[PDB]
Amino acid sequence: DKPTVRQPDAVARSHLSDFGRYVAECLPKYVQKVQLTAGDELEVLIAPEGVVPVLQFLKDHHQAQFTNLVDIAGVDVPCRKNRFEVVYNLLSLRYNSRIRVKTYTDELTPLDSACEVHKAANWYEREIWDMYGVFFANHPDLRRILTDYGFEGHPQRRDFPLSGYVELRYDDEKKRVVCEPLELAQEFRKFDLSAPWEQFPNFRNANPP
Amino acid sequence: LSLKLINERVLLVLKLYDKIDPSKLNVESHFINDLGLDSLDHVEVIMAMEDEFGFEIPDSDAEKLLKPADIIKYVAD
Amino acid sequence: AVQQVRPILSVDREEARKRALNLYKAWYRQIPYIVMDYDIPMTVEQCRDKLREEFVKHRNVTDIRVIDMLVIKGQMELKESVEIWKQKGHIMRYWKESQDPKPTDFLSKFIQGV
Amino acid sequence: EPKDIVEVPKGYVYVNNKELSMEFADITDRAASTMFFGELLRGFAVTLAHIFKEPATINYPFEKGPLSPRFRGEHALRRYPSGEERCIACKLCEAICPAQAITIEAEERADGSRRTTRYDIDMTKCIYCGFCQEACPVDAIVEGPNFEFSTETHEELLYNKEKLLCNGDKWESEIASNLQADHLYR
Amino acid sequence: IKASTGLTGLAVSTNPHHTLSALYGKILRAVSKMPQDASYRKYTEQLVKQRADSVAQHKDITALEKAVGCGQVEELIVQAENELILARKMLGWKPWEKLVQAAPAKQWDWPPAQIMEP
Ligand code: SF4
Ligand code: SF4
Repeated sequence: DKPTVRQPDAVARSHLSDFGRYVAECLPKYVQKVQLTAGDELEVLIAPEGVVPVLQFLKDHHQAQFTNLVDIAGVDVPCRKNRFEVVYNLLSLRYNSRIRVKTYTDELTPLDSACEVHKAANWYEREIWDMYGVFFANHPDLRRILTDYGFEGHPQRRDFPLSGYVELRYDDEKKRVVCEPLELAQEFRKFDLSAPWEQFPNFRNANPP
Repeated sequence: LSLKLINERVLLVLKLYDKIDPSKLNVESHFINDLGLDSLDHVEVIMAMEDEFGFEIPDSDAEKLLKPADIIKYVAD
Repeated sequence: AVQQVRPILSVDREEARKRALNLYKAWYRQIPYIVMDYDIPMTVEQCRDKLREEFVKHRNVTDIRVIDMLVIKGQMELKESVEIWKQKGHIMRYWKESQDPKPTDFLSKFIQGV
Repeated sequence: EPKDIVEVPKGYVYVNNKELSMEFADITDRAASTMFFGELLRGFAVTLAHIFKEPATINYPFEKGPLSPRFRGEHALRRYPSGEERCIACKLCEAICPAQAITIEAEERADGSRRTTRYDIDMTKCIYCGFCQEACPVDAIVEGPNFEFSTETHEELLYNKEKLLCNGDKWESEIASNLQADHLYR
Repeated sequence: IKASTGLTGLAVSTNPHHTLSALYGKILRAVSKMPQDASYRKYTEQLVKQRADSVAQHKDITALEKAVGCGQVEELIVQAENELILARKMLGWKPWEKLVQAAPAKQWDWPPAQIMEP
């Protein structure tokens, strides 16, 4: 009797919930945790070494058959000792359900490659490599994708200024475009939009160490 | 065989090289410290030999060689 | 203060130099082609000189892993110059010829502002 | 019709299941089509025909339009029916402006009223999204309907309050019309 | 016989029962080598045997299709082959073992960067 508040698919929660335990007890050495986010999606938290085994397990085993690898979403979170987090969001056409696999890594240690598992990922690893610097081991060609040539630093990190360090112009002495130190006509005016009053009690003490 | 040709070519590299001391440039002159050449100098020097000999040398040769005589051994090779 | 951690490529400092010097070979060997291919002012000797200084840019790198990455960057930039994906602007970038070396001694800084 | 080639359930339509018959009348039809380009003739006659449809070009700038009352164009700072400035420097328009194209500095006029001193918009950063006017609590700033405001110099685009007020004065009648049309509806 | 599989590349395959039977046998042996206390094992036998037991009763390929569900035979054989590769890799992976790594504290905690009471 609350039309504003949606009601998730409960039976979908049932199936994903029992299936999630299936995955946890079938890959004990790798699956670190399996949780069911309230948005009805299913997350599978693994250790960095089991990346390929989990993906290979999923795409292949009958009960998973998660063939399509939608993307490799990269997340950066300083204050986590090995911060750079990765998300492999998969689909299963046979059973019509979605699953998310997640892992962590630092800015230094490399990471397994999904090129040998799903051909779809090839470009994505190139994208994260360009955007965060998360190396990928066994990746065929780790060329940068998006940033321009000779670009230093990986901008999607949160310790990187929004406007970058340098910017281009055109020279007449040299008939050519030159990169110069930054110089902004109007400095980007942040706004400090911080809540003084905790608007959410439910997440307060929940998920504590 | 051709030891004149190997020695002649080998000598002319360092003889006619920048960054080097002409005297003390013995065939038993260790590129690294005896000759005073940096490792990077050493890499470019062996390359100039790959220029003057057109020969594909392995990187393992780098440490297996020390002295112009050493590359003479690898050049008559 | 040691950590028992994964490798990337090189397992020992000497392998690191082996990889690092391999890159130095490709770059030294490439320079003449770029002088021809890229119609830019730079000449072979200057390009070679910069290549030396630009390795000297980081001499006191110590960690095996860090030096591995520096080489990974170089192998990339090598290929981008080997093939001509880059542009004359991009390649010259190493010289920074648009801006005059800014004043450095205290008075020149003081008399020219912060 | 020829039979299918894959049996289809509902909720789908296969667009190639139709079979290419081997009946003699069917092959000779296709053969004659290729030998005398019947299909080209059909398309040929279509374009001849479609000369005889009147072109839909508006004789701009004489003929022109149409737009709708909500069109988002030139910016304008309106004035009350007395002529007083509507803006009170509440600065929501800046706070919401996705492009951060708005800059405001307000003080007290000698009367003691809360009013702007500088009010600037950069229509080389504005996206004409209209979030500013949807946010303003007194309808001070509006996306006026003018859209032919084209300049030869980039500097000429950075409007300040004087320029914006002038546009409000110039376009006040039309803006009044639209708001009367949409206020109760927006 | 069905004219087409409705998919490009996926061709109509005869003797499906023989192929399915042969695939089921190999995967069963592949899991046979596994340790007896592996959840992956425990389930694959019952699933595969359920499939490999349904394979026989329905000589008609279409009848078998309905009985097994899960899609048509042409894809279904590919499903089996995938799992063959899985078992060979699975034996090589030893994933039945226990946790290789424990996540560092505050690794999987959201939201981040919030002080705590010890
Ligand atoms: S939202 Fe309206 S009243 Fe407030 S500062 Fe902007 S123009 Fe003025
Ligand atoms: S239309 Fe949008 S972008 Fe333009 S000034 Fe208004 S709020 Fe800013």
